[PDB]
Amino acid sequence: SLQSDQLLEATVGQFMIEADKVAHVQVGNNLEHALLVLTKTGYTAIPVLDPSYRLHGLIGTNMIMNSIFGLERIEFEKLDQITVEEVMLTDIPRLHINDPIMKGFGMVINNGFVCVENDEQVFEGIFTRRVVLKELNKHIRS
Amino acid sequence: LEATVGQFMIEADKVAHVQVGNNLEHALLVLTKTGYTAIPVLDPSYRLHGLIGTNMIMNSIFGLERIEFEKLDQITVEEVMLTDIPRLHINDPIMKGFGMVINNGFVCVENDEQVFEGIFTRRVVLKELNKHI
Repeated sequence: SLQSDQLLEATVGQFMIEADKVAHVQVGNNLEHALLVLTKTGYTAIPVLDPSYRLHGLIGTNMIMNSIFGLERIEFEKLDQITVEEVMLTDIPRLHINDPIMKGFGMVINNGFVCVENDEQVFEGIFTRRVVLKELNKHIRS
Repeated sequence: LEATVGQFMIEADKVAHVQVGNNLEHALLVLTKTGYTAIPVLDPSYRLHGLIGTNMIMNSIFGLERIEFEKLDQITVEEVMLTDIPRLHINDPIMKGFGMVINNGFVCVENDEQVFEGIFTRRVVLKELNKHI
């Protein structure tokens, strides 16, 4: 939809995957629910929102397993005792729909995907390494 | 550009791996402690046999209203690992590796003996594409 000479002036929002196509979980859900959504959907991490649909963090299976790998056994009972808010990653920089695409491009170096929000922290979608690679590979060819 | 995969791959001795014959609980533990979502499975000859991944393991123990963690140390990685994986050579052009990491977090590099040499990752490609543009 965009030619090569338009790519570098686009915004993050024009290439993000929209929120209604991304499974998410809630800060108050337990880890078993998060693990089921991660396993069923097959994502490396999943957005964590509050009830107002606002973005709080990211949770992945490695975070969940780290909290239940116990001394002598896997303590699976803790999946029903710990909430995603206690385990999620919160130290991700925030990315906005109107931010220039290069800001997204730099952020996905260290982060597999970044959740995108608007100016009220409402979750709008995700910006991924694959999105960047898929679009860049199209334009390096041309 | 004119660069090769080998010039930017992460060398094999820097990459976490497990062995054929190891059980899924050990694989899951290595994946968890290292933060990887998939890691190579090697044999005693350092040859690449496949990739074992966190979602692969979880899906194999998705049981009746519960996750069957007790099965993990009784199932070996070779029963669950992905063997239909792309592979690169050290002299492959970087644009060839670029194309292969669109749909793969990383791609393993190996020589003609299938000896594992390293991995070519999305992160390294993006880090270099940052400077090219």
